[PDB]
Amino acid sequence: TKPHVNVGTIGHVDHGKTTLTAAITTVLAKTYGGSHVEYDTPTRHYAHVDCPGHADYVKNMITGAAQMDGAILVVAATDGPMPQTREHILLGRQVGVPYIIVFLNKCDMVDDEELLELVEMEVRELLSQYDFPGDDTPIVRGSALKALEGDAEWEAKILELAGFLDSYIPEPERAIDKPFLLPIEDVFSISGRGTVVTGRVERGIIKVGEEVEIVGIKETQKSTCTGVEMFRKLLDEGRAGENVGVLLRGIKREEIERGQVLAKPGTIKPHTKFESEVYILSKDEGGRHTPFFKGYRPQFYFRTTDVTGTIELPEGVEMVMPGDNIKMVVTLIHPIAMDDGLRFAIREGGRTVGAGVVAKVLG
Amino acid sequence: AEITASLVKELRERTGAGMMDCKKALTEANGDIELAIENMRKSGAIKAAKKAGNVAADGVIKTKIDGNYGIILEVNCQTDFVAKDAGFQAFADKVLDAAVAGKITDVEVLKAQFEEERVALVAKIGENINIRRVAALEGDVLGSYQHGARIGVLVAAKGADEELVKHIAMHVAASKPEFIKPEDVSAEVVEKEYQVQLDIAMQSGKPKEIAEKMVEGRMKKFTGEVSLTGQPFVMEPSKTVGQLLKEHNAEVTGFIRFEVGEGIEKVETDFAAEVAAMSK
Ligand SMILES: [Pb+2]
Ligand SMILES: [Pb+2]
Repeated sequence: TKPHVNVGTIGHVDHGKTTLTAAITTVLAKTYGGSHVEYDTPTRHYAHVDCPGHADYVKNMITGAAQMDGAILVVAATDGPMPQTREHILLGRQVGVPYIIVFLNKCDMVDDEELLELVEMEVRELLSQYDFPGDDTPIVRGSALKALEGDAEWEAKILELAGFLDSYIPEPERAIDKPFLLPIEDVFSISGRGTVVTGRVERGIIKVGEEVEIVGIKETQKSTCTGVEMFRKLLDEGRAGENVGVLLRGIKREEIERGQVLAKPGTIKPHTKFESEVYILSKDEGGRHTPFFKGYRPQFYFRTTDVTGTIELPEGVEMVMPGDNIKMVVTLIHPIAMDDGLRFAIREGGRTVGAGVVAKVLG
Repeated sequence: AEITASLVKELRERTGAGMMDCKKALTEANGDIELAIENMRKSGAIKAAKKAGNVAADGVIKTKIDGNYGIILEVNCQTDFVAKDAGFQAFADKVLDAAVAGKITDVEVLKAQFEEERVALVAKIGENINIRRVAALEGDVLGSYQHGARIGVLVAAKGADEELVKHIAMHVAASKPEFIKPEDVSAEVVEKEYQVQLDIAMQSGKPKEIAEKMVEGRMKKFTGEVSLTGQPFVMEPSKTVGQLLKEHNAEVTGFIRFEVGEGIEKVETDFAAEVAAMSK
């Protein structure tokens, strides 16, 4: 099945993002035949969003919009970077967009090669100021509107941009290829005193005979898979996306619980403290009616279970209103298995009142 | 003088003006940087004019206090990327400082004073920027609260320390009372609100005599909800702000709350649709 890549445009309001995106779809359809837009290269399927607002993007990443695998920074060469181009790139650093490609627009209106070079060098320097690899960044000199009008020269620069989407953004890793992890939902014992744990394989593959770690909540334990079960049917392996039972060697029912994960040994660790980006639902979205303050003590819902945590707000921040998004540092009352990028819900009394992403594990 | 890329670079590094704008200005100016800057100044008024009809619903609220005098200010732009920009911020701060120093409450006076700076700013940022409104609050004790850039509050008080005033400002930011005390709601407004609630109550089938007594109850709730002292204190909602003030032997004599883009309708965007429209 065709690799899927999430991309986004970012840049000044009239430097050409929309026009560029229309040009990408038009020229690819012309060349290869046939809210977000979609388009295909021969090797890749793309879903493409625009990033007109900082808070809006951050809130969308948190509430479920797929994270950009690569972004397209659109700068009109007629101007060069604007004062706020700094801020566009800084959003990129903030959300950790892995790659940024640049499309310099309206290059047809800059007849002077040395001035195009000045702009190009400015963009590389701004990128490197935020630890993007400015010197190695693909920069396309194009013209979106003229490509859209069918000018072959400028169409070719659209195909150059698409090739860089193909070449410069790595094929994203598929769940089935990641180290095996199963979020544990229920725990039973069969009669041959064999413990079974159930769940939907999040990623990778568990085969009979392989060692696993049980991670989160309690001291990590080690076991060996002695069987995989799918609706009473005995299987030889369980794969990402499948609902399975995993039978375990020796470990007893009382020693495992919901909220732990099964994992390939040495690949996921339990943590108690992390930095996160959080969105608190508004009243209309079904969330809290009133603000909370520094002593807010909610539950953080990771995969299959709730963990109570305390929070630290950013310097200068004393109050969080429904509808805000902010950074917070969380300290859970016991550890849970987690990596950077892990989504969680924030709950009170069992009701979801916010959403977040682990931005950096701390301890 | 020759219009080399390095001369364009020098002008651009000095001004932040767009590359081709700098090239054009220098060329007409025969390479004189100062005259080129004057050329861009005249051109910038027209660039700004072109943007002046763009909706600018983002930006900042700012507040500053000078003893018994405080200013609250809204300066708008189109996107929050610009709201965060250092140059935009320095502009908004500069306007704020001038309104405090001159005690300026007429937003048109502030506009005239800063129109040339605003235009040069718009000419380099490429968004409509607008000094939208300004107000002063005077008082014995003044405090403020900023809920990031989007909500600012001033509070005037009597007998309150720093912490109390700030917590009251925080409360106002969250709960947006429009009066200080429930008795401040005018007789005219209470009588109209009464007729509203009685009509509603009657058409739901409540007998008149019942509906009247229920609406009396609703009027107390109504004046309580729109007034600072009648509202539950956000930090301890089991007591009203009036009760909190009484406990500290303090009073509130004024407040102002501004929120970025209040009263400007939110334009919805449809990127996918706009991309499909372009393809034609
Ligand atoms: Pb009236
Ligand atoms: Pb009537």
